[PDB]
Amino acid sequence: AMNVPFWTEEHVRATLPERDAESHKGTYGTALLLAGSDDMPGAALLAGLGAMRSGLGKLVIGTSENVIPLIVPVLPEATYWRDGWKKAADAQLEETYRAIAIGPGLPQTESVQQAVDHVLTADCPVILDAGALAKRTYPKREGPVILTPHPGEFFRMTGVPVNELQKKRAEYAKEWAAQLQTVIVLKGNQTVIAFPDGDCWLNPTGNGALAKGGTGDTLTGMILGMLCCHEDPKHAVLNAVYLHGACAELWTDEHSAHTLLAHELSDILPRVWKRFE
Amino acid sequence: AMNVPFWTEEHVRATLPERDAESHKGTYGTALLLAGSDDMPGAALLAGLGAMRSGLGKLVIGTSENVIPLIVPVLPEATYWRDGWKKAADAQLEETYRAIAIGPGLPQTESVQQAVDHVLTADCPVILDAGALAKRTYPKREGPVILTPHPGEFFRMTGVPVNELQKKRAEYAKEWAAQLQTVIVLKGNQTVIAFPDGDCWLNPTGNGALAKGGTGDTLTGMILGMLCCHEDPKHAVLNAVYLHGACAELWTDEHSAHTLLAHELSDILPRVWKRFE
Amino acid sequence: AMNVPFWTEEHVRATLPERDAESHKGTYGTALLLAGSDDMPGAALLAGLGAMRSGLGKLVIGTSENVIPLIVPVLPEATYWRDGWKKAADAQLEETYRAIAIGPGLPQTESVQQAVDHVLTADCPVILDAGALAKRTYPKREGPVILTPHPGEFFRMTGVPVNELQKKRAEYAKEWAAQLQTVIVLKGNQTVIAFPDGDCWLNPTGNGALAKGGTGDTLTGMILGMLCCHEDPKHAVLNAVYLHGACAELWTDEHSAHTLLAHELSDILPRVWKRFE
Amino acid sequence: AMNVPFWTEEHVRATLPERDAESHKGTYGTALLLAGSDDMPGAALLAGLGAMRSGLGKLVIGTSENVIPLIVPVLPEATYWRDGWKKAADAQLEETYRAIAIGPGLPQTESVQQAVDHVLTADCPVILDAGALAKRTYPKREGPVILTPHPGEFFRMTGVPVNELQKKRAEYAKEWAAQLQTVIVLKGNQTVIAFPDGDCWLNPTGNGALAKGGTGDTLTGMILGMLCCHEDPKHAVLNAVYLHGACAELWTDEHSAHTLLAHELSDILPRVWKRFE
Ligand SMILES: [Mg+2]
Ligand SMILES: [Mg+2]
Ligand SMILES: [Mg+2]
Ligand SMILES: [Mg+2]
Repeated sequence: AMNVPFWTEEHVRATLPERDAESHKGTYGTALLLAGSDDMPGAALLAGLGAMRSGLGKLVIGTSENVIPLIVPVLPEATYWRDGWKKAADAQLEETYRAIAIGPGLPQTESVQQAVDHVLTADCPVILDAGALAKRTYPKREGPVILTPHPGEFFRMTGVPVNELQKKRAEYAKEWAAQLQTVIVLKGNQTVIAFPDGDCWLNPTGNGALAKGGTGDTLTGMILGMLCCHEDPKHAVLNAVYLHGACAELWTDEHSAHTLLAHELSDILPRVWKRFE
Repeated sequence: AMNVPFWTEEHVRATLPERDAESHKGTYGTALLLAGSDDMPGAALLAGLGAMRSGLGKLVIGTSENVIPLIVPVLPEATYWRDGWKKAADAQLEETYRAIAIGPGLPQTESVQQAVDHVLTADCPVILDAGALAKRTYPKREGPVILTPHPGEFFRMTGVPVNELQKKRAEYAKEWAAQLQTVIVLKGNQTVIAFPDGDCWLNPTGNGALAKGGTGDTLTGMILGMLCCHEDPKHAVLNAVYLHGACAELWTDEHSAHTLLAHELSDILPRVWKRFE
Repeated sequence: AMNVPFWTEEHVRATLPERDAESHKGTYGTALLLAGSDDMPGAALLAGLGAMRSGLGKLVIGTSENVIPLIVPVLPEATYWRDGWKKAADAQLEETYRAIAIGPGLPQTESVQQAVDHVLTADCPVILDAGALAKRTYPKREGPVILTPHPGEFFRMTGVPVNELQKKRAEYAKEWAAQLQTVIVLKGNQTVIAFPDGDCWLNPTGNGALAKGGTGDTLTGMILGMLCCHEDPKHAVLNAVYLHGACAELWTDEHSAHTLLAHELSDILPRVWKRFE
Repeated sequence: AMNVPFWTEEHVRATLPERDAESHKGTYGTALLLAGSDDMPGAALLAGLGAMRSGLGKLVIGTSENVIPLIVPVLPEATYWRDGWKKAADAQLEETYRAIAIGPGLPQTESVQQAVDHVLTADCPVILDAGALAKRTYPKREGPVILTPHPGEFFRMTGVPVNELQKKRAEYAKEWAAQLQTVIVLKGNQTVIAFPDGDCWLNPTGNGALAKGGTGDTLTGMILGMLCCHEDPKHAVLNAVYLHGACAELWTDEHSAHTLLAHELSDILPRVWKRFE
């Protein structure tokens, strides 16, 4: 009813970055991923793979010590900050990162919020997902804050019940992005990308193959990596959400939508991204 | 001699569910898999992969603590109930599941039967396989109980010797499904699917590539996932058994039947399922 | 100079077994693999994959406790006898196996020889490889003993120096198979398969892609599995050696011979075996 | 400005080795890889895969004890020297190796330099990378020393700031290869391969897909393996750098350059190498 525009293929093609011959990994930046706990380990692998697939230069995974050995054989290109998400509860980060994500596979605790508060004093874009999503406010800072809730997490954040939210998704997402002064990626069919400056878009890609555990962890990583290779973080978010959906669409050409596993979205992205170049 | 009908391709096509665009993982439900022990760990990975491939929304694996790290790198989309199958011996489940499977890679012990008794107080379909199969009776409850014995396990359950069973497979399977008031999937060439209401079918798919360790663990998971995406649990069982066999048939087109590994059935299912859509 | 015949494609085609529809995993038997130590773990994975790919019904891997978790994610279809190769030093096996292999990734110790002595009291074919190969004699027993030395191991076994061996490979292999009353698979280009009854063949397949660590561990497993699905153990050995080589030849059609990894031979076998059916 | 020639396809084709039918793994030699620490484990897997893909006969990985289990499931063909890189700080090597690499995933410490000093008393080519790169001099010895710095590591080695280095890359690389009497592979677009005898080449292959963590670890392993199968170590270095780049070029034919993971370069090398045969 607000006639929110779709972020279309033309917009993706016009905004995806080049990876020029005169580049080194420093050009594409170091991301930090604060994810994975002994109790929810897989989220770190999913987000890690998403991030490294998505154009960053280096990835540091601040996961629980016992999760590290589960990532290495699948993603030997990542490096680690041992118990990083826990350590971040106690002190500001000393290292400079191009972008930070926090939350996948983390519990919904006060200590995770202390880590969030410390990460927000860095000067870079920050993504909050999953256990890092809470009812709270955000400090004025350098760099966007990007929240990636599903409708239940949106309810947790705002008190808008899911059954009311789903009637006016873009209207609520826009209202709350403005109130919180954060980007809100409100997941679902026609995911809403609402910006604090009032810009808002709908995502046209994806299908029900995505309605399964782990696909949002993969998306968080994709956003994290795209923030490292796009100069404009708005375009990084929009392109990540778009390409994530497009990977599910490629899957369903020859595979049943009931059968996708989230990690495969990362495996598909190389060929899908090429098509938009 | 009872002229039991085959569950044919036409029946599969008519009964497989859609995965609509307006869906979220909640629509497709959360399964619980109680499987894998330090001594038989692989069954949990096989059943877990089968289940997540088969249309569920979320999977919780209640496996032994030491088995968790063996699953994560292969199936990072699963989450865990640490020592769940052991914990279930002591108390009713507090969480609501769309469907439950118990037994793959579990020992044939009294404690496993205590877990079975507790799981049966939930209101959902329950599958019993492998170490959860015993000579016993079943309480009247909400939701079907689905037993998946090979002939040796059927003997354990009923006292019908294997050499007598194999002469009259459907007759015995039907008699015992009625007596126990459980679904019985009696494995073998022309697997029998006998329902407590007296309906009975034969499975027409599969071949000797399936006669190797682990393929039944994969089937248990497939049934578990299909119970989450079919409204009619009878159709979930029949389609799982059918599609499982059809994956072996696709394998033998270009691969020797001596060489299949069970996990590959899960890897094949995406393309096989698409063909029946 | 002895004009030893090649075991040709025609012989392979004529002797490979069917996997009929009326089969269960019991038909194809349970193999035991005693392999892998904390210090040489990979051999157990290589031999395990080879064996399960090669037509057995079930595989029990008696490996060191710390090696088990390294196998599971890659070969979840195997089951385990925890510290089996060590336990076998102390007592006769209580379980019946269709075939047994011992040695890959095991140290060349007296305790490994005690395990060999205990395994030889079983009534089944037994393969000795790697650390199980020693200068020794063999008891009269039911079932063939199959030794799989490379030339250096042959020297260890017999005192024939490698430089003399390599001049008269089939003559030495035949002489020693007769003296020991064991099958000897003497590895190398034109691997020699010498039988204690004086039959002897050369293998015509393979290439230098096989001249890299691990390819013999894969072969041991292939022999183990083929012993489970062939009625004639002589044919199992000959076909395993043949098909192993044929997998390397398929690799070199589109890949450099310098670049093969042994586990890939197992991955290739499904398609190669189909061609000989 | 020095008109440094490219090491071209013609030069690669003319210098790559055969793998003849009359070969055994001994012909192709045993490499030692001293890499991977609890804090940087992935480098050992990347370099290990690179090395085993690159024509060696055997690989021993002297990595930290806790890293071993992370390598095995992916590279079961490798064997181990438990805590080898640490042990090498204390004593000369007792075993003979065809080639040695040290440094990927190792900290920049004095103990790593003690290991380097001990490895240099062996008579074989030695590669120093990553944490093994330091400001130092090198003893006259049998066998080349090959340093593989990125520009920041070159600065660490020489005191030439990166912004000055990048203006005159070949001039600085040549000057320092001569001064140190080491081979210097100075990474970047148009990687420089400078020899202590004053020969110098530019690498013409590669693209920005390589500007991501781990691709240099993969290169170190590729050089290590190629040193084992080339008689001329100069040609081994040049061909490794060339083929490494060529793998990235093959990737970008159908995949976005933003999306490559380093381990995939190893997976691509089999087909790329075949093309140059
Ligand atoms: Mg989520
Ligand atoms: Mg079973
Ligand atoms: Mg051997
Ligand atoms: Mg480096």
